[PDB]
Amino acid sequence: VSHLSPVHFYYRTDCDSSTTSLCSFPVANVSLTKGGRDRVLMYGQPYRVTLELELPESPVNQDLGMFLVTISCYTRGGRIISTSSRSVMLHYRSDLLQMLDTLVFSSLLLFGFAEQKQLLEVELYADYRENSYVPTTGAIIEIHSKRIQLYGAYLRIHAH
Amino acid sequence: VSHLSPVHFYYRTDCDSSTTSLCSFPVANVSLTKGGRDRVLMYGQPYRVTLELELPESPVNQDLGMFLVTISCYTRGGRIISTSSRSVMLHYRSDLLQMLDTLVFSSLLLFGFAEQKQLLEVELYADYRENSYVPTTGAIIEIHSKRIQLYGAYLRIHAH
Amino acid sequence: VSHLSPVHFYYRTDCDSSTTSLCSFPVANVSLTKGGRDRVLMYGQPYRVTLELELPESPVNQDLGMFLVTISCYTRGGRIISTSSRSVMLHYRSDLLQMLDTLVFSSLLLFGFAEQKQLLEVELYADYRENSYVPTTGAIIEIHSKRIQLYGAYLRIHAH
Amino acid sequence: VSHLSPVHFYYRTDCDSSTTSLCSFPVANVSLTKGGRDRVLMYGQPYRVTLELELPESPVNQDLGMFLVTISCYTRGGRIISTSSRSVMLHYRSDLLQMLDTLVFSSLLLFGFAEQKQLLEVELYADYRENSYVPTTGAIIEIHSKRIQLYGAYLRIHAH
Amino acid sequence: VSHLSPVHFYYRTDCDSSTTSLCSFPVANVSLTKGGRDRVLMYGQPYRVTLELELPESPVNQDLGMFLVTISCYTRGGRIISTSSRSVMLHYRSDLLQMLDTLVFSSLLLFGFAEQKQLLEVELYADYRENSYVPTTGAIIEIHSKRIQLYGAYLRIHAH
Amino acid sequence: VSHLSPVHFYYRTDCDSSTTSLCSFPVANVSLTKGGRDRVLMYGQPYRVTLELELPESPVNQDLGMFLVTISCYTRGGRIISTSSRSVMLHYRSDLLQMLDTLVFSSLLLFGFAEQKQLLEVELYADYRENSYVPTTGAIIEIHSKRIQLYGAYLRIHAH
Amino acid sequence: VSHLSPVHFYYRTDCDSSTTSLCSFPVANVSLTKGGRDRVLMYGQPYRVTLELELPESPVNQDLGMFLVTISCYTRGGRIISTSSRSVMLHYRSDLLQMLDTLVFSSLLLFGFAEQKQLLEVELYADYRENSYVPTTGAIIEIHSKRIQLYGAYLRIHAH
Amino acid sequence: VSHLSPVHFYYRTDCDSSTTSLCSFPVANVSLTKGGRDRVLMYGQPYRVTLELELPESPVNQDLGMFLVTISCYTRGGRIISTSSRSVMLHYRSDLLQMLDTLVFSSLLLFGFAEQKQLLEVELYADYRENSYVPTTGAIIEIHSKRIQLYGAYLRIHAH
Amino acid sequence: VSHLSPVHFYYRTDCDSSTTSLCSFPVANVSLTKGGRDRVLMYGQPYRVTLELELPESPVNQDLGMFLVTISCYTRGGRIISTSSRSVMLHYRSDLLQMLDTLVFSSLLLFGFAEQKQLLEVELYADYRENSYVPTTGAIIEIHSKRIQLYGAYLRIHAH
Amino acid sequence: VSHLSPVHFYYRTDCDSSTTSLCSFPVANVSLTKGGRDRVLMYGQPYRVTLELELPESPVNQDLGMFLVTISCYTRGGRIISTSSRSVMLHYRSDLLQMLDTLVFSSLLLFGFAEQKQLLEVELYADYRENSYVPTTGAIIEIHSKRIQLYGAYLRIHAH
Amino acid sequence: VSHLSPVHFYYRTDCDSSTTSLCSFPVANVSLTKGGRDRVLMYGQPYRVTLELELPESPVNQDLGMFLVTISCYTRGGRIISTSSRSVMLHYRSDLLQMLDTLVFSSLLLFGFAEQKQLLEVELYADYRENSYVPTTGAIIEIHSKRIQLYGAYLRIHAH
Ligand SMILES: *[C@@H]1O[C@H](CO)[C@@H](O[C@@H]2O[C@H](CO)[C@@H](O)[C@H](O)[C@H]2NC(C)=O)[C@H](O)[C@H]1NC(C)=O
Ligand SMILES: *[C@@H]1O[C@H](CO)[C@@H](O[C@@H]2O[C@H](CO)[C@@H](O)[C@H](O)[C@H]2NC(C)=O)[C@H](O)[C@H]1NC(C)=O
Ligand SMILES: *[C@@H]1O[C@H](CO)[C@@H](O[C@@H]2O[C@H](CO)[C@@H](O)[C@H](O)[C@H]2NC(C)=O)[C@H](O)[C@H]1NC(C)=O
Ligand SMILES: *[C@@H]1O[C@H](CO)[C@@H](O[C@@H]2O[C@H](CO)[C@@H](O)[C@H](O)[C@H]2NC(C)=O)[C@H](O)[C@H]1NC(C)=O
Ligand SMILES: *[C@@H]1O[C@H](CO)[C@@H](O[C@@H]2O[C@H](CO)[C@@H](O)[C@H](O)[C@H]2NC(C)=O)[C@H](O)[C@H]1NC(C)=O
Ligand SMILES: *[C@@H]1O[C@H](CO)[C@@H](O[C@@H]2O[C@H](CO)[C@@H](O)[C@H](O)[C@H]2NC(C)=O)[C@H](O)[C@H]1NC(C)=O
Ligand SMILES: *[C@@H]1O[C@H](CO)[C@@H](O[C@@H]2O[C@H](CO)[C@@H](O)[C@H](O)[C@H]2NC(C)=O)[C@H](O)[C@H]1NC(C)=O
Ligand SMILES: *[C@@H]1O[C@H](CO)[C@@H](O[C@@H]2O[C@H](CO)[C@@H](O)[C@H](O)[C@H]2NC(C)=O)[C@H](O)[C@H]1NC(C)=O
Ligand SMILES: *[C@@H]1O[C@H](CO)[C@@H](O[C@@H]2O[C@H](CO)[C@@H](O)[C@H](O)[C@H]2NC(C)=O)[C@H](O)[C@H]1NC(C)=O
Ligand SMILES: *[C@@H]1O[C@H](CO)[C@@H](O[C@@H]2O[C@H](CO)[C@@H](O)[C@H](O)[C@H]2NC(C)=O)[C@H](O)[C@H]1NC(C)=O
Repeated sequence: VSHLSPVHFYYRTDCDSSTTSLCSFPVANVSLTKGGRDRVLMYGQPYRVTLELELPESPVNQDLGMFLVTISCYTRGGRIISTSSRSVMLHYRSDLLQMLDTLVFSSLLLFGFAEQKQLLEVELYADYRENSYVPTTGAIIEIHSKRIQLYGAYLRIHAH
Repeated sequence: VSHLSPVHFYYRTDCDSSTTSLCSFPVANVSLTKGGRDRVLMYGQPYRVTLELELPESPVNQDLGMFLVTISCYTRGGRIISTSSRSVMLHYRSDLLQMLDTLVFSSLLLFGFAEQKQLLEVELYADYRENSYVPTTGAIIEIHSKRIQLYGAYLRIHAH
Repeated sequence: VSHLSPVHFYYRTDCDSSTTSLCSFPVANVSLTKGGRDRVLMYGQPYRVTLELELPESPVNQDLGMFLVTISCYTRGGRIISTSSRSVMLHYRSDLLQMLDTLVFSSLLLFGFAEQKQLLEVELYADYRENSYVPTTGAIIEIHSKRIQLYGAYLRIHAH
Repeated sequence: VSHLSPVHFYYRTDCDSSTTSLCSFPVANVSLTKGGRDRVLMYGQPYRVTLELELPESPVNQDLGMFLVTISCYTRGGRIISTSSRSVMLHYRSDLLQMLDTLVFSSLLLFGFAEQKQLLEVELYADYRENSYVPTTGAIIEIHSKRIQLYGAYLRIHAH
Repeated sequence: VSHLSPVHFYYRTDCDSSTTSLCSFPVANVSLTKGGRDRVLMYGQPYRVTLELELPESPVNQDLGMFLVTISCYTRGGRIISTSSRSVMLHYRSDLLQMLDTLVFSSLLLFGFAEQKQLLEVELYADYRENSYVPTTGAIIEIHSKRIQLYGAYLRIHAH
Repeated sequence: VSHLSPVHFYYRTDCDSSTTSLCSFPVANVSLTKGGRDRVLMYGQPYRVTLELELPESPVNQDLGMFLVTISCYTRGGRIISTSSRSVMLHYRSDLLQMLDTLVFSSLLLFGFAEQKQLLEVELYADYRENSYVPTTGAIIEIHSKRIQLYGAYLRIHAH
Repeated sequence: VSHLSPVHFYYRTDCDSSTTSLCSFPVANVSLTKGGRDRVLMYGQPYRVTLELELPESPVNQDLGMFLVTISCYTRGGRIISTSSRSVMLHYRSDLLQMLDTLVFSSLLLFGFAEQKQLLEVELYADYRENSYVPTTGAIIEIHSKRIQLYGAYLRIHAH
Repeated sequence: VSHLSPVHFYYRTDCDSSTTSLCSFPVANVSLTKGGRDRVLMYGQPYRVTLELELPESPVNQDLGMFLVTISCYTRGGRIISTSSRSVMLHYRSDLLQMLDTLVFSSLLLFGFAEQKQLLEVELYADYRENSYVPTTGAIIEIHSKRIQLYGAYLRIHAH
Repeated sequence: VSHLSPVHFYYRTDCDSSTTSLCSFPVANVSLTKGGRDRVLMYGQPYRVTLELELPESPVNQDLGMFLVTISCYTRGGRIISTSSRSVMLHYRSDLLQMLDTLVFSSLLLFGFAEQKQLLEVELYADYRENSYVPTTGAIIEIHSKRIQLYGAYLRIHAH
Repeated sequence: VSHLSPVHFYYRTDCDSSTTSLCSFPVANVSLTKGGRDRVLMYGQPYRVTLELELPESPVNQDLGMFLVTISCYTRGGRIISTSSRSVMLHYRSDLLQMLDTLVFSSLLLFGFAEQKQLLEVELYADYRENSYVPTTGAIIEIHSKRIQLYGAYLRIHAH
Repeated sequence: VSHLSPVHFYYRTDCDSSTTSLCSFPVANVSLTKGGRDRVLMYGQPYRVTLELELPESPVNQDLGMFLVTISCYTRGGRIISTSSRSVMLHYRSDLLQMLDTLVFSSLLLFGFAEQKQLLEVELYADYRENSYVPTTGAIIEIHSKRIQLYGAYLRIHAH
């Protein structure tokens, strides 16, 4: 099986008034290993995490070329065990094809069904292991772009 | 059951004349635990608060990418017991689809029925508890964007 | 029953020539408790005041995002007894829907019937009381925006 | 009955060449209590003055948001007895409705009948009295906007 | 009966080259009490002078909002006996109505009949008297706007 | 009878290169009292001079609002006997009416007949006399605008 | 009879590179009294010279408002006997009439016949005499505008 | 046979907020010679590596003219054995042909099939050898353009 | 008879890079009196030289208003015998007539026949003589405009 | 026979971020005389090398007027034996003809066949010889333009 | 007979990055008198060289007004024997005629036949001789414009 867990971002906005950009890089503590012993296995069949990220097709969202989502797993304390990084790219469409998309699919979009989202999927620990039997408590995921608009984020951990 | 309570914002505007933006971050004391003992339970079935927020599709409102709504529960005095934060995103639509929306639904919008609102819903204490039996008097909710246009706000506290 | 009373604004304009904005915040002494003893009751059924405010759909009027209307009740002298504040928002419409509004309703608007007004209503003492039996003489209502265009204002005090 | 009296404005224009604006605030001595004893009564049925003001729909006239017309009644010498103030607003119309107005009513406007005026009416001593039996000689009415275009002005004093 | 008399303006233009404006305020000595004793009567039926002024609808002429025409009557020497002042306003029309005016009335305007003039009429001594039996020789009429285009001017003195 | 006489202007152009304007005010000595005794009479029936001036409808010519044509009659030497001044105005037409004028009258204008001139006529010694029997030799006529385009000028002296 | 003589202009262009304008005023020695005694008569029937000048309707040529062509007759040496001056004006046409001119007359202009010239004619010694019997050798004609485009020039001397 | 291996880029973004460009050159450690002895052969049939690179037709992506992808093979430690370099060019199309491409292929692109990618292929060790029998552990591939948008990258090693 | 001779221009271009203009005035030694005694006659029937100049209707070529072509005949050494000067003007056409010219004559211009040239002809020694019997070797012709585009030039010497 | 050999360019890009241009001139070592004795002959039938260069019709590529491709043959060491240079020009087309090209050939271009390339061919050793019997190892070819977009390059050496 | 010989230009481009212009004047050594005695004759029938130059109709090519191609023949060493110079002009066409040219001839231009070239021909030694019997080795031809786009150049030497 494979249980997900929601990701909730935050960022400070201590600084002054901007135009549209944020003030810092959006980080997120995700949490895992809840009160029951149902977590990443001791030496299980190896894991394939994917950060199922969500994006709308804003014009602003469209401009940003690439942004790398990193990760770091912590164990007990401020104790990193493994890091990674994956660049990712918002999946491009032309302008004429967006006009034909919002004109052909005008029957679905005007009634709630399958709204204009473009949900990504970026795997970043293909064949993950948990060595030396120190338990992985959670992760600190972090995207490095001050100008990004995203609804929410899921984190699939998955077996094989 | 689940009773709501209205949220009334305020902000200072002590400063000089702006273009369209506000002068500070819109905060709000909500109030709870009224004269009858009908409040957040002692150790009840756990709570799921949602801040049902209201937004119109202004152009100005549309530009702002993300804004994080925070919360802080106070007990007796200036005594925080729990905080949180959720980023949230105004739900995007394209311009051609807005033209088709205000052209197809021209029979409903010109007669009061289901006007151009885009009411959000952002849960921020999924499975809330009230530990150590100090009573929660109310909350101080606060959105961190000086440029935001919103009608009103409800605060569902809800059981399971 | 429920008697209203008209509100007449004023503001100084001592300063130099502006473009369109005013010179100070529009305040207004409303007056109550006239020569007969027909005023806010001693311990009556509690009151629900609404400041029925009037606005035209100017472009200028449309730009302003939010503005908070405050209130302060005075008793005898410069003696405040209760204050409040409510932010309020001019009720948004798109531009294409305004073109369809002034095109579909061209039979009513060209003959005086139901002209292009957008009268607000903002309650600000839902369940008002008059405690310690000091009489409320009137109110000082005040909107905090130097750039606002409004015809007039009524003040419903209402029973239950 | 109710007799009116015409109002004739003046203002100095001592200053240099402007673009379109005036040089000072348009004041006007109106005059009353003529050679026969037909004036504001001693203790009559109380009065309701209205300053029936006249305005054309210039673009320039349209921009100005609000302007407060004041008043001051003088008795014998430079002796004020009563003052007031009323803000007033030029009654708004959209641009598309002005095009439909000057297109639908093209049969009346091209032959003199009911030309493009927008005559206001602003009451400013609803239930006026004349106390202590010092006679009111006239009034000094005054509008506080250097940029205003108006044909003429009548001053209804009216009984009940 | 009522005899008129033509008014001939002048102004200095001593100053340097302007764009379109004049150099000073257009004044005019009108003259009266010619070689026969046919002038303003000793104690006649009282007079109502009107300065029938002439204006074309030039764009430059159209911009100017208000201008006050004054007057001063002289007796024998530089001896004023009476002054006045009346603001006056060029009678407004919209642009679409000017297009319909020069399109509908294309049969009259292209053959000399009733050309595009907009002759004003501004009364400024309604019920004029000539007291103390010092004879009024003439008048010095004067309009206070450096940017005005006008053909000519008549001065009706009229009986009752 | 009434004999005319042509007027020939001149002006210096000593100064540097301009855009379109002239360098000084266009003056003109006209001449009269030729070798035969046929001139302004001794005490004749009084005269009415008109300076029949000629103007084309150039855009540059059209902008100029008013210009005053003066006059001065000289007798023997540099000896003025009488002066005057008349403001005058180029007779206005709109742009749409000029398009209809050059479109409707396209049969006359393309073959020489009645070309696009706008000849003025400005009387400036209505009931002229020649007192003290010093003979009037001629006149010095002069228009005060550095930016004016005119073909020629006739000077009617006329009897009654 | 009446013999003409061609006029050939020249001007220095010593100065630096301009945009379109010339460098000095175009002067021209014309020459007369050739090897046979056929010149301006001793006391002949008086002469009427006209400088038949030639102009194309270039836009640059069209802008220039007025320009005065002068003249000076020389006798033997640098010895002026008579001068004059005539202002002259390029004969105006509108733009719509130029479009109709080059559209209606498209059959003549595309085959050489009567090309787009606008030849002037300006008389400048109407009733010329040759007094004191000093012979007039020729003339120095001169137009005072640095920005003028002209093909050629004839000089009619003519009898009566 | 021929096994591929995925390439994952990274780059620092330590620097401040840019417009669209990156902060450094995108490098990538690829890895090879896994836990089984299936790697580049000792003296095998020689190899032909191709870096199958992926690009979308973004306007930003389209501007960049050429960019050289380099390579360096490392053995054991920071020990380069072989380098290369190949310039490469995004395969050009005109704008009218892109409009015809997204109009003709509108049936395939609106349903997921064969989306607007332009996957390159650039061979850079045509006839590769592994001399002196020091094993090649992996490669450090690197493209030298700070402004490039690319999804992913495969690295074919291939036999003959 | 009348023999021509080709003219070959030159000019230095020593100076730096310009936009379109040349660097000096285009001069040309033409040559005459070849090895046979066939040149300008001793006292022949007098000559009429014309410099048949060639011009294309380039926009740049079209702007230049006038340019004077001079001449100087040399005899033996640097020995001028006669000079002249003629201003000349490129023969004007309007823009609408150029569109009708290149549209009506589209059958001739697209096949080589009578291409868009505008060959001038400017006579500059009408009735030329060769006095004192010093032989004229050739001429130095010279046009004074740094911005001129011309193909070639012929020089007709012609008898009568 | 005639064997070709591929050319692989490189250039440094050490410098900072440009707009579109490169950082240095694109040079290339080509290599020849491989492990078998099949190279440029001792005294063979003479050679005709052509550098078959490849170019796309970018707008950017189109602007560059001329660029000279040079060459230098090296023998053993840094030892040049022969150099050359040929300017070359991208083969021009108009814009309307490019629109007709990508519209008429829309059946071939949308399916891979004969894509929008413009492959040049520039011979630069027509009748090449290899004198003094020092062997030519290869060549260093080099194009001198920092702003050029090219896919690849072949180098035909060819016999006769 | 008449043999030609190809001309190969070169120019330095040592200087920095330009926009489109070159860095120096394009010179070219042409070469003649090859290994067989077939060159310019001793005293042959005289020669007529033409430099058949090649030009495309770029917009850039079109702007340049005139450019002079020079020549210099060298004999043995740096020893000039004869020089010349001819200005030349790119043969003008209008823009509307270029649109009709690339529209009418769309059948020839889209298939390779007679592409958009405008090959010049400029003779520069009409009746060339080779005096004093020093042999002419070749020529150094040179065009003086830094902004010129040309494919190639032939040099006809021709007999009579
Ligand atoms: C993000 O990670 C965790 C989970 O939210 C938190 O870190 C805590 O750090 C202390 C440090 O001594 C340790 O007890 C644990 O690592 C965490 N606490 C608990 C109770 O698990 C914190 O929210 C964030 N940490 C950082 C470093 O940002
Ligand atoms: C928002 O929260 C409450 C409710 O409106 C108010 O805070 C009061 O703070 C005093 C401090 O001693 C305490 O008595 C209670 O916490 C509150 N008073 C009552 C009567 O409950 C106040 O309006 C706001 N407080 C802050 C800190 O902003
Ligand atoms: C607005 O409120 C009242 C009503 O118009 C006025 O205030 C007066 O203040 C004096 C101060 O001593 C007191 O007698 C009463 O409070 C008011 N007077 C009366 C007769 O009721 C005044 O107009 C305004 N006051 C302020 C403070 O702005
Ligand atoms: C406006 O009001 C009146 C009426 O026009 C005038 O004021 C006069 O002031 C003197 C001062 O002593 C008094 O006699 C009366 O108040 C007025 N005169 C008469 C004859 O009634 C004057 O025109 C204006 N006054 C001011 C102050 O502006
Ligand atoms: C314009 O007026 C006259 C006519 O052209 C000229 O003035 C002359 O002035 C002298 C001065 O003594 C007098 O003899 C006459 O007034 C005029 N001369 C003759 C012969 O009549 C002159 O052209 C101009 N005068 C001025 C002052 O501008
Ligand atoms: C223009 O006028 C004449 C004719 O072209 C020339 O002037 C000569 O001036 C000398 C001066 O002593 C006199 O002999 C004659 O007036 C003229 N010469 C002859 C032979 O007639 C000259 O070309 C020009 N003069 C000026 C002053 O510009
Ligand atoms: C990229 O290459 C390798 C593989 O990711 C890593 O380099 C390591 O460098 C150390 C240096 O002593 C050596 O042990 C090996 O070369 C590599 N380590 C292992 C375990 O193989 C590193 O990630 C990157 N190296 C550089 C220089 O960027
Ligand atoms: C233009 O004119 C001639 C012909 O091309 C040349 O001038 C030579 O000048 C010398 C000076 O002593 C004289 O022998 C002759 O006038 C000319 N030479 C011959 C052989 O005729 C020269 O090309 C040019 N001259 C100038 C002054 O520009
Ligand atoms: C380009 O040319 C060659 C071939 O790639 C290389 O030059 C080497 O230079 C050394 C110098 O002593 C000599 O051994 C040979 O000329 C070349 N080496 C071999 C093994 O042939 C080098 O790549 C480049 N050279 C230059 C000068 O850029
Ligand atoms: C252009 O002309 C020739 C041919 O290409 C070359 O000039 C050489 O100059 C030397 C100088 O002593 C002489 O031997 C000959 O004039 C030429 N050499 C040979 C072998 O003929 C050179 O290429 C160029 N010369 C100049 C001056 O640019």
